[PDB]
Amino acid sequence: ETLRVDPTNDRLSALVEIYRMMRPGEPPTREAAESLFENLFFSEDRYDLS
Amino acid sequence: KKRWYVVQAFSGFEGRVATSLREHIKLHNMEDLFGEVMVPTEEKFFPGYVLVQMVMNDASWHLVRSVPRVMGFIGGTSDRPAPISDKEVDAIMNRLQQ
Amino acid sequence: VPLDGGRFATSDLNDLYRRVINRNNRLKRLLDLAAPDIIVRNEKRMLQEA
DNA sequence: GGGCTGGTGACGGCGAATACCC
DNA sequence: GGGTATTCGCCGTGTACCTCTCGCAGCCC
RNA sequence: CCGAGAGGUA
Repeated sequence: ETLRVDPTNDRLSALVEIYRMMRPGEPPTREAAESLFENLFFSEDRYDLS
Repeated sequence: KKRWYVVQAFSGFEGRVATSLREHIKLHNMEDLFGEVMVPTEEKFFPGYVLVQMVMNDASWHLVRSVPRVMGFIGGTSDRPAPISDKEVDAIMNRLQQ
Repeated sequence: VPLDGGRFATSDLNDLYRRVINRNNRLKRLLDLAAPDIIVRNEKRMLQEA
């Protein structure tokens, strides 16, 4: 049911929608979406469980 | 053809914003996508706005907003921000010349 | 109020009125010297928000 | 010497603003 | 083109009193 | 002699 509510279809559209829910109302770019989603959870700088 | 745009900075750090903007241009070497950077001055209007000769790609837009101490462009919308005008650029250059 | 240290920790109202008068004087000067209309739209937005 | 410049453990009620469905 | 349903923001949460500390940096004009 | 923040009495 979750995948039936999804409008997205590939990696790029998902990264665009996540970049759009983070910072509202601005043009996304594939480099900016990759950089944001790698700096949310997957970087030693901005994310750190102890 | 490169048209003009208005950038808002933290008012007071404007010369440092202009220098950092020129340096980010010569770092990310989009040299064919930037013409000048104006901060006009009388013996200082405009109080906190930086004029940029530019073109509009989303890469150059992210470049100017990734320059530090820059809030954003000032236009009708944030998708396609707004250039100003022909005669308005000519009058600003007129009073800068005068 | 004086705090007996050579300085005045001001009340919040004088800060607010000072912000409105700063922004209004800058808007009078920008309507004086024929600023481009995008900048006076931004300046009026700032005055409304102050 | 000094001017001025911009977090992420509260919960219920309630009414206004969408929403969807026919 | 309305009749019910779900979201979204606001409004609100006891009274007196006592003691203490601390209240805007930056900076190159 | 105003506001915060902390503590305490009933």
